[PDB]
Amino acid sequence: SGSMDKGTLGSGSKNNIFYILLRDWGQNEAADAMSRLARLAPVYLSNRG
Amino acid sequence: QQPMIYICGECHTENEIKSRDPIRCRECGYRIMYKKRTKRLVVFDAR
Amino acid sequence: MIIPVRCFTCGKIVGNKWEAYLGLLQAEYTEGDALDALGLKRYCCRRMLLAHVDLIEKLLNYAPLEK
Amino acid sequence: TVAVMSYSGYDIEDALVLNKASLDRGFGRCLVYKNAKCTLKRYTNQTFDK
Ligand SMILES: [Zn+2]
Ligand SMILES: [Zn+2]
Repeated sequence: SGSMDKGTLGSGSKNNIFYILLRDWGQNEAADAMSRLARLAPVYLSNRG
Repeated sequence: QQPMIYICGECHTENEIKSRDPIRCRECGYRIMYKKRTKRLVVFDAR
Repeated sequence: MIIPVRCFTCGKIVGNKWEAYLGLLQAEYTEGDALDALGLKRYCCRRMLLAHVDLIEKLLNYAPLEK
Repeated sequence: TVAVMSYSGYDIEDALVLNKASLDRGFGRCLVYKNAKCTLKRYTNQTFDK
């Protein structure tokens, strides 16, 4: 449930997706999932308008 | 060999400078001269 | 300086109507009348002739001329 | 002609996207002119330059 906003995956905030991912699991898994979003969101936004 | 041809900027007359001469024009009193374009073949790109 | 031969966006030849556009602006024609009589219908290939300055005409007065 | 919309990935904070066809047609052609001047003189003696 919920929509992703500036407080969930934003820069300069706690309770972050990548932050919790790096705290729970290893730090290598946090960087591999940061570039996957930058390849999924922008193309869909460009094709949406 | 061939005298170096130079053009003026007021009368555009093609004269020649022989050797260590006062740089001027023989028609007018203008003291600046120009040069001719080279007679070689330069290649250009149309891209 | 000179009217572009082709358009920037689409690529339609717009450089063959500059002199015709000039000669048609002196027959008591409106800018829009000349632009829609020449053949231009859309606006991407219309501002090539409308908004264009001619500086080569002023640059030929300073050009070297033979005596 | 400008189209205010996001593109694939290259309009980040101030980046702008160009059109390759328009750039080839000649949108934004620039020319640079540099000057190279050289003066040459005599001296108080009879020495010279050549
Ligand atoms: Zn002269
Ligand atoms: Zn056009």
